[PDB]
Amino acid sequence: LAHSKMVPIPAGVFTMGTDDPQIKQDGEAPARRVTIDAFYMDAYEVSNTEFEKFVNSTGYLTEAEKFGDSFVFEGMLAAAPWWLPVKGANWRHPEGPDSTILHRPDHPVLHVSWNDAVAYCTWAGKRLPTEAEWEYSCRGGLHNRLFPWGNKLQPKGQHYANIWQGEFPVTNTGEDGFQGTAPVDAFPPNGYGLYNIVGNAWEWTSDWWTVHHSVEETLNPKGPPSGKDRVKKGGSYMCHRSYCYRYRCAARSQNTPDSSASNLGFRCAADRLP
Ligand SMILES: *[C@@H]1O[C@H](CO)[C@@H](O[C@@H]2O[C@H](CO)[C@@H](O)[C@H](O)[C@H]2NC(C)=O)[C@H](O)[C@H]1NC(C)=O
Ligand SMILES: [Ca+2]
Ligand SMILES: [Ca+2]
Repeated sequence: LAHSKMVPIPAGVFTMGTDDPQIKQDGEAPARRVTIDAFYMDAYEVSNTEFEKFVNSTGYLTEAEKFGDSFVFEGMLAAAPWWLPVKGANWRHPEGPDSTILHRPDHPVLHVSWNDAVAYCTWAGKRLPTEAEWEYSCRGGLHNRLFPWGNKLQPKGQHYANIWQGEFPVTNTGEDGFQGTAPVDAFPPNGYGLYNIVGNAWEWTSDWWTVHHSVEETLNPKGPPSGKDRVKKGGSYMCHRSYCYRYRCAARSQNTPDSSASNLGFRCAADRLP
């Protein structure tokens, strides 16, 4: 296993957002041309094993552990009725105090806040990616496609990401092989070498959230200078076309930086190799 390995994301210009927004309220539009300097991106979401190395080294107590609760999806035992604040849910206990990560060491770490993610990435000699870096990386060298791999959800009849199949939120058929999370190295990589950049766990980025974007061309944009929520990208194992079509690279959502949930993790980026 090399679950902290990074890949080189090449310098380029790309179209961020879309002029065919699917969730207009989220500021998916307008499409805008963005230039990104070469940098490195983690191939994988940060796993439980990798986060444990951080905690072993630093003693870091996550925000969920200090608050004493975190959000858990009802189906696997609030923003929606299916999100419950569960006492004692945290990265080591993803569904509550009598769940464990011992059988899922290579799954993405969950119940990590934006602050927890920044602590980890900086400890590792890295940083969070910006939303633009994240989206560029997600798109994997393709232009104006829905998904990292193109426009078909199941190219060649194959599952390419861990999302929901069935009737959400009542029945997840596990058709794609995973009801909850999958190992961080599951499913094919995209054109840049990245795994589970859509689906599996949501991923924090460094940007403050806004829905107001200009069509002006930008270089290495960092998002707005202020805000209340940070941007998360990529969707999770919970997403479905019928409710929550958020497993597209252009999709975007937010949470307060001290938030945590059982479908939200992260990966790191770096200017140079650590
Ligand atoms: C985090 O630290 C724990 C505690 O030291 C590690 O677990 C121990 O590892 C030693 C050395 O391999 C084993 O002999 C013990 O059986 C383990 N003890 C316990 C309490 O589990 C753990 O391996 C470290 N985690 C990572 C990812 O490096
Ligand atoms: Ca699934
Ligand atoms: Ca993901």
